[PDB]
Amino acid sequence: SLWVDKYRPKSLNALSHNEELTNFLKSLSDQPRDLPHLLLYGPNGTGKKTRCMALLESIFGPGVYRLKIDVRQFVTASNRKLELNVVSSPYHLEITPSDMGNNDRIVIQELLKEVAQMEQVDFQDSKDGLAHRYKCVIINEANSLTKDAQAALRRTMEKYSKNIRLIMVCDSMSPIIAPIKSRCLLIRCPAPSDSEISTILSDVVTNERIQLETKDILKRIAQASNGNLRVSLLMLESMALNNELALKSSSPIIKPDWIIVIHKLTRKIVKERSVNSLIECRAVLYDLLAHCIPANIILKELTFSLLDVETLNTTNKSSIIEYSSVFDERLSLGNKAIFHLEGFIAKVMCCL
Amino acid sequence: TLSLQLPWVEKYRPQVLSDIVGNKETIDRLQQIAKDGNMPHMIISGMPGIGKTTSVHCLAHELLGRSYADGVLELNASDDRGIDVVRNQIKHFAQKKLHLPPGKHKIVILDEADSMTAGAQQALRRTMELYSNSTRFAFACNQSNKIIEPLQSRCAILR
Amino acid sequence: LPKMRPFDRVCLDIQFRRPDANSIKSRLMTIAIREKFKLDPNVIDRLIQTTRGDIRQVINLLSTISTTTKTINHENINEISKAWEKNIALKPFDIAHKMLDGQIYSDIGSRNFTLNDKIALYFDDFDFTPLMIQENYLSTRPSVLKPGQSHLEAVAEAANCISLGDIVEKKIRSSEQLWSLLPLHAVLSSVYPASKVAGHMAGRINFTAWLGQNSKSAKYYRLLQEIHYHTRLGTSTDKIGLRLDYLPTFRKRLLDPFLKQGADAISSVIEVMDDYYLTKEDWDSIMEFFVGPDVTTAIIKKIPATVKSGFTRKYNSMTHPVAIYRT
Amino acid sequence: LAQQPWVEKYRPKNLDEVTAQDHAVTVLKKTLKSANLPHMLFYGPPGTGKTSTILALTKELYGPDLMKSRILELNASDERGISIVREKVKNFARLTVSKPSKHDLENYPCPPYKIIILDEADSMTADAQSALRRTMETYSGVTRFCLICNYVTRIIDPLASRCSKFRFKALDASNAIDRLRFISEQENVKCDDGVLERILDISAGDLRRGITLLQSASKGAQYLGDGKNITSTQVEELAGVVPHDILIEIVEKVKSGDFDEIKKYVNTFMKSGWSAASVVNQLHEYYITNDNFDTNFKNQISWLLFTTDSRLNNGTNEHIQLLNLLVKISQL
Amino acid sequence: MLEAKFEEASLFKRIIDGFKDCVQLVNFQCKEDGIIAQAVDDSRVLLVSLEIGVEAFQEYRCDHPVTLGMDLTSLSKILRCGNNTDTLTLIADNTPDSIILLFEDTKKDRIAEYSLKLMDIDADFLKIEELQYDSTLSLPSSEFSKIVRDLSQLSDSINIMITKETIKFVADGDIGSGSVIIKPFVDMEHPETSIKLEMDQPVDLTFGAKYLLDIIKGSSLSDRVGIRLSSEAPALFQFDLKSGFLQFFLAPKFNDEE
Amino acid sequence: SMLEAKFEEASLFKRIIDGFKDCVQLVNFQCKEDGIIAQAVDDSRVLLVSLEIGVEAFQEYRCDHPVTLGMDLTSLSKILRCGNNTDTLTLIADNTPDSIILLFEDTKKDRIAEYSLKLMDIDADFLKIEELQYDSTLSLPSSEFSKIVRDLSQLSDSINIMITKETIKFVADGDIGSGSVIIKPFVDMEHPETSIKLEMDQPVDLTFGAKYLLDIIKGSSLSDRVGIRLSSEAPALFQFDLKSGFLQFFLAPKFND
DNA sequence: TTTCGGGGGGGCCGGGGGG
DNA sequence: CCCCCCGGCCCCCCCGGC
Ligand SMILES: Nc1ncnc2c1ncn2[C@@H]1O[C@H](COP(=O)(O)OP(=O)(O)OP(O)(O)=S)[C@@H](O)[C@H]1O
Ligand SMILES: Nc1ncnc2c1ncn2[C@@H]1O[C@H](COP(=O)(O)OP(=O)(O)OP(O)(O)=S)[C@@H](O)[C@H]1O
Ligand SMILES: Nc1nc2c(ncn2[C@@H]2O[C@H](COP(=O)(O)OP(=O)(O)O)[C@@H](O)[C@H]2O)c(=O)[nH]1
Ligand SMILES: [Mg+2]
Ligand SMILES: [Mg+2]
Repeated sequence: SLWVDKYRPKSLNALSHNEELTNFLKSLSDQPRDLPHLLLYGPNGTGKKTRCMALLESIFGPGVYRLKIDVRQFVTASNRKLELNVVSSPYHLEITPSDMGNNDRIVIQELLKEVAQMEQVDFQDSKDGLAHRYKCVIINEANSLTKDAQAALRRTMEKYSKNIRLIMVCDSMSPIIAPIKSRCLLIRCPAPSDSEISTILSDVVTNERIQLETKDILKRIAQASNGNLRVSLLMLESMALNNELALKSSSPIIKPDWIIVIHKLTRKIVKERSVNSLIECRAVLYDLLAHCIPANIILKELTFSLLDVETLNTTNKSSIIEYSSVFDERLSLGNKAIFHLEGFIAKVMCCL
Repeated sequence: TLSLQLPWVEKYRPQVLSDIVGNKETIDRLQQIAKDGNMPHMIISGMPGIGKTTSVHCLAHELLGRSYADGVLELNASDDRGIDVVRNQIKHFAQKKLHLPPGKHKIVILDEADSMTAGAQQALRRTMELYSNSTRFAFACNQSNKIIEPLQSRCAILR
Repeated sequence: LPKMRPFDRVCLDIQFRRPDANSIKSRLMTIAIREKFKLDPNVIDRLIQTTRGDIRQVINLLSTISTTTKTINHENINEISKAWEKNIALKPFDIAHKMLDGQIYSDIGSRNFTLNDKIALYFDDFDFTPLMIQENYLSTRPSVLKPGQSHLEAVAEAANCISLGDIVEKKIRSSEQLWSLLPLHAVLSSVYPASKVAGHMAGRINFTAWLGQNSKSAKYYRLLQEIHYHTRLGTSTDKIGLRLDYLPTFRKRLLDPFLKQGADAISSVIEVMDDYYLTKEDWDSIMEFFVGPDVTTAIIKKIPATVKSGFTRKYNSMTHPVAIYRT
Repeated sequence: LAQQPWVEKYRPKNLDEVTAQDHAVTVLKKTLKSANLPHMLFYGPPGTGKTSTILALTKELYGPDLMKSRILELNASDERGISIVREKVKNFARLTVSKPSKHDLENYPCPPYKIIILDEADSMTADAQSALRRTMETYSGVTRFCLICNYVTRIIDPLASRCSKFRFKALDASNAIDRLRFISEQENVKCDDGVLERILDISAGDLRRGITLLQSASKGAQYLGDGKNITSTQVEELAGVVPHDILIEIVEKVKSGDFDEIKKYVNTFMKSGWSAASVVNQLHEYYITNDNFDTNFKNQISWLLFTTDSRLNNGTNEHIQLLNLLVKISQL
Repeated sequence: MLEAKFEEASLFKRIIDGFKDCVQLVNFQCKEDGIIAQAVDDSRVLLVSLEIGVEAFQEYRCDHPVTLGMDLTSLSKILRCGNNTDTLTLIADNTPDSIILLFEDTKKDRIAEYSLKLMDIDADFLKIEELQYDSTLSLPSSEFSKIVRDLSQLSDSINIMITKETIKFVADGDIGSGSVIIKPFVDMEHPETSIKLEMDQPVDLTFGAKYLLDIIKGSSLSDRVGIRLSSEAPALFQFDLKSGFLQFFLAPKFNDEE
Repeated sequence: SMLEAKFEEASLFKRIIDGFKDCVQLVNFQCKEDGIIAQAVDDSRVLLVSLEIGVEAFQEYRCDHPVTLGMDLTSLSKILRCGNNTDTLTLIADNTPDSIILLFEDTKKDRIAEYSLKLMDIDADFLKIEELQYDSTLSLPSSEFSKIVRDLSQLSDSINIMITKETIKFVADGDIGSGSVIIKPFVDMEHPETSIKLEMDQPVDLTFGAKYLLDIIKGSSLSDRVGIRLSSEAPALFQFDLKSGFLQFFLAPKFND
């Protein structure tokens, strides 16, 4: 197994960064019978899902890690057949309704309600065979839910609080509607510090018997990850595999293919500002989008790569960031992402 | 109080082609057709309340005299006009045998034909073509583009 | 039409083209002589243009006009043609070619071809016109540039309006079903950008590439979802994180070994797959995602056939775990 | 009970338990004797007590037993298409009122009509509301309607005309302090002076958020087990409020006016997970109430903050919006 | 090594059909004692238990207990093609990736032998330790099916109350309410249809209409069905087999008002 | 209870309801000491159904004070389908009732089925619509009327009934052709049930819709004969006589224009 | 391509009636 | 007791501006 997954902590006591958050989670788990609905918001790859699983393991037993995948049927008003993959344990269910796009509402109105409106049979650890505890539902990528699904969650959260408790995870609370935020206890999940990332990487290296010339290499990996611990671990593994498990001070930092393509697009845009350049940029954007690269990620990375160009002056950067804001709003409210990306590229080309 | 009076729009609806105002050339052409018979397949188009239904009804009445009851098949949006209706009832009416003066034919009046679906219009084509020796078709519509091109090719355009 | 696809290569296709006026002038002369009405040969071509080469229509026109008019001369040809002129809905290529023409956007051309006419031209096909405009608005030589305005500025303005039109379209096809905004969309997606970059086409008009790219993206997203839910029990991320972070390391642990130790990596690779409930089809799908300098097509092709055959035999001769039963 | 969150545990049980909605609760209590309850349209910001108020009104109108057969509740979790409105709602509105028992008649007012509560009505389509218009008008004799929403503009004008409007005011430290203090006392929560006022200021009109924050602070204090009063510092920390030192650092970087420094600082800042809305609100408070700025500067910054907040409300990227706002402010 | 030669294969077909809707992947433990199965539903609100004793089979023997993760849909596919009157046998081997189902008949020509793939399902040590059920009863399966079908049209929830000489079934819906109250009934001419009731403490429980409909759908196994209700434990719906039984544990609806 | 009416078998009530369930949706029953009088109107407001059931039809009937129950026919049919046809059927209602209770009791066993159907608020009057002196009144076996209606409906959607001295004419004109059936009064002592009688004051001629007549003929299962009363400027009355009651259909003729 | 609603048209299924 | 007629769901597909 990959080192990122093989060394993931499985308990609150096993956490290694953000000790204050660990103490807060322990306080919340001390008396879980009245735990409110939780909404963990924070940067990607920081450990939000790890901390949610640790909290569940603190509330219930280790059995929370005995997961299984099932497939649930759904029928729309037009009789369309939809499948939803549900990860479940003897104590909780995990769902990602956004997998069904605009149909996510149905999952909220049919599946979740069904969980909250009935009791469950528990033939292990219970003498009577009936569960004497509330069931936990984790909603992944809660920020991807449509407004209809979020609205449907509202009364379900309140009516059946005795039987169901919700734990949602998100990278940004901006798409969450105000009532849902009001109904949840908000938990901020800060990214680990550079020293903590270096400590984790050093522990992994020691466990894997990887030869390291200097610890600074780990530090160099930590900055390149921009606080993303998953990216840090995966990059460490890639670097080790690319140097026969022997890393040196000259070991280059590996970047993913899509990032390289975006950097090349930035260079092309800066160098050439014309309609033919725009057509080539459109081709590159189509290629990036066709391979499951989200449009928002493309816009963010392109904007920051452009702002990192040394030859641009302050006026150009101000115009670029303003256009990025405008077209991020456009993307949030649109269907065809390529249209907005092309518009942003054209505006940037005009400004330069 | 409980006895309604006929509105002037219906009370003074023109009953003869000479009582219709406007579109002098087309009205005179319709009068000539009525006098000499041999009515062709026609599509009358325009905007609301200009005298399309009145003109079609007056032409049919003048042409068919007392044979109006048997020689005219009137269908509009208020009646079912699906593909099955076109294939069965309209086809039977076209295939019907009726005795009329030498210069007259049976008339099918599809008022508000723009509401008909594409399939019914397609089904009407060969029915119009094969039975033209005894049946003629008059469409009245508000938007000519709704009528498919094959039907327009078979008719005379009166805008 | 797509409905006629099954008849592609199971019949001899015989095409009939609109007959020219010279091929029917004698017939019209014979009909006019027999029916006792004067028909000037000069105006015959105008009549054919009116009906767009429909002999049935032109004969019907002659029959209808001869009832009261006994002479079709140059004097009355204009009125008759304008009364009987056909209205054929243009196809997407014709719509794109006409909308991007710079003449219609000039003052005089605006007087002849009006804004209502442009909106009707869009409505001739309201599901493909915006796509065609978005596809072809970057491949013209504008003749409507304002004093000092460059081609790039007009292109940027057109792109901004296309983005606004996309937002309007999202509004239209929402749960509210706001189809009353269809006219507005026509202006924002087709008419305004075309007016901004109207002129002469620099090259061949191309059909929209958005549909094929959208279908390809949907297919790749489906493959990504299957791969993610096959490995969901071992990883900690969403599908996007799997695409952006995990797949490079998975390649380094699944593809690179075959390029260094040849057939000695097989077992190791299999082990990795067994650790994540992966399969051969997932292997190929994962190898099909990378772009830029990480394209594997040539790399996979260059692998010796013996190594791939051995990998297939080893996989097919061993039992593997199942993450999801009855997917 | 001990197995319920404080928000649900302390939900009002009767109209007298509503804290700061007297302008409407008085009329609702009057209707008990008047027995001519009109069609109601409750609207207001989140967590003001609309659902609690309607539930308490039904409780006091029909009592625990007769309520089930007299109330029809539909919310966003239920399908409410035009067909549903035209069939199910119409059929329920056409039914005769259930017969009260002797107990109910002698112990409760038992008005001669039933109630349909369409909670979160702003999520319903316009066609469904149009269908509801004449259904409410025709059967007013035996049925009354309650529409609860957050955005009143989403209700079609005919329905708003048919309904009597009730605006639920925002709950702040001035009108809701008593309820929070009562909850804290009943829970034996030890807090320093001004802690409850600070909680209500942070909640910004939402009493549910304030109660949840109080419960979180109480849990933290109990886990600590130090027997010390809860301070405002941990209350601010639990609410996600940025520390004042960080805000001053951001203000200084903005005053510097260098694009690169601002970009680097914002990149470092976004790694802490602070929500963009809280940062924007704190910046607005700092700048608008500062005496070291001219009228023109405040005039421009108010519009800049309004634009940034409107963009953020659409679910945009927090990093880009915050960087754009800070860059624009630095150039004022 | 392992075989369960049946008196009539139709019995096995009905047994498999009786719980196909509730569960689809169930582990069957074949021992010399018989066939055992215990599967929890996907929603963790219903449990299906199956027991087929050695006596029921015409000729059953086992040399080593074997757990087969046979799929129910594939088993139904195998059994549907079989003839009306056969002697289904379940032969397997030491390392079975498939089990050969021999559909043998008295005649040497009416044979429908097939093969059925076996899946690898994970099985846990489910415990069904007996509990002091408050009140139990047994009534003909046809009557239960009629009651459930009639009451489902009214509402999706059905309430069962056991009181002194009273078995109350209630279905309250939007259009109205229905009740089919029955009392202890004994027939001397045909005791087989008599209603049996042993009541210890009062019980009132609400169940989902869909689950009850699914349970009664598999009532062809026996002309009688037994219901055991405990105030603090899930109900139990039992259909006696020739030498075992098919049992269902259903979790009652959460009582929000309580 | 306020009202308690017992049917020896639920079959009779089921057949009575099935006689007019396909033409109307909402019905209002007024129960008094003399029996039950019910009225219903179709959606198009073209047909009116009036049912009367006397006390003689019930094994035991008791109604202390008049009570009005407004119900929806499809729900009533759905409820009735849940009870067996061989069980005694008791209709029970209370003062100012909110629901009607249907009790299906099987004396053979201890099976009792209680079904509560919620009433709907319907404030309407019966108007006791019955013209005093109709222009013409005839009666004939229900089978003949049903056969004639079925035969003529196949040709046209409209059927014309003309009554003249010793002549009853049913005419239909359609696209494929026309049909005409002429019947004269006749009496047979051997089988009087097959006789048709007519009494005419003025000649009559009225056009009706075929669909409504097709719905009306469904009542032939309740009576062997049918009586038709026709008058100009008044709706046509089709009556089927029951053992101790009646079923009447008032059908408005089409406008002559 | 497509997030509802309406409309049209075809294929079954099954109640009832007839022989 | 079996076969045929013809009402009702059930499903699939296609517009939706002036
Ligand atoms: N040319 C006309 N001369 C006299 N009366 C007319 C004329 N046109 C319309 N009317 C009057 O308006 C009434 C309606 O005329 P119609 O023939 O129904 O118009 P229409 O164009 O067919 O309406 P549409 O296209 O179905 S909305 C007639 O009864 C006449 O009384
Ligand atoms: N006026 C109030 N008085 C007392 N408690 C209140 C009041 N308003 C809100 N609360 C508290 O917050 C909780 C939620 O109140 P709600 O009635 O759900 O507010 P709401 O306005 O209906 O929320 P929305 O509009 O659906 S986001 C209650 O259980 C109370 O504990
Ligand atoms: N040693 C250590 N690793 C952690 C910790 N938290 C997260 N990680 C690692 O970081 C990886 C990503 O964490 P994850 O929760 O999936 O990211 P998120 O859900 O996007 O916030 C995990 O696979 C862990 O290996 C921690 O507290 N200690
Ligand atoms: Mg007209
Ligand atoms: Mg509320």
